Amino acid sequence: GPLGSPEFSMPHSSPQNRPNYNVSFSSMPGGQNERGKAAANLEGKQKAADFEDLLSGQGFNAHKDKKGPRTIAEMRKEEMAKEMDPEKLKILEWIEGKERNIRALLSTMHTVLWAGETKWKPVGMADLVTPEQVKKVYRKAVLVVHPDKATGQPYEQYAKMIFMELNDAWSEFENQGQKPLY
Repeated sequence: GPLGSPEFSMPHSSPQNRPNYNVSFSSMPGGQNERGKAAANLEGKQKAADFEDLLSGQGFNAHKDKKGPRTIAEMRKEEMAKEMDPEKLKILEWIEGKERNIRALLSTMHTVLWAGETKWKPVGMADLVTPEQVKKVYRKAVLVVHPDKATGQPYEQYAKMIFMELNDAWSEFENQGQKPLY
């Protein structure tokens, strides 16, 4: 100091304002702008703290979500609890069986469809030894759950469950399927 030239001259005081995060790179300010014609905004999201106390010991057993993995599946975790109908429960057992073997998921999906679909022709486990057999049927398997046939229909929740799963392992089938699978 007596001759040098320290950077921070002040001893320990420099109230900062409110530095922003960054420029408008890729983030909206708050909700979409063009909401509707009625630009008369006024209401506001209040404290919806009236929907979280339900996780207060879902059971007298012992389980608490805390430090753990972080997959995008932790979100859909609600869709599964959106309707634990005793018919959908069968699906939860089907996916946990092998959500990494698309060849079987589309060849075993018939054991978990809704009562009514009679056009599905079960795939003989022997008729999936090549990708042309899978990719060719993966197209029809998707037709079985095309939204139009699952619009507001009693099994409308089933489509979203099997529609995404079929497309979930398919992403892995490209990496896991393009390899000796037999």
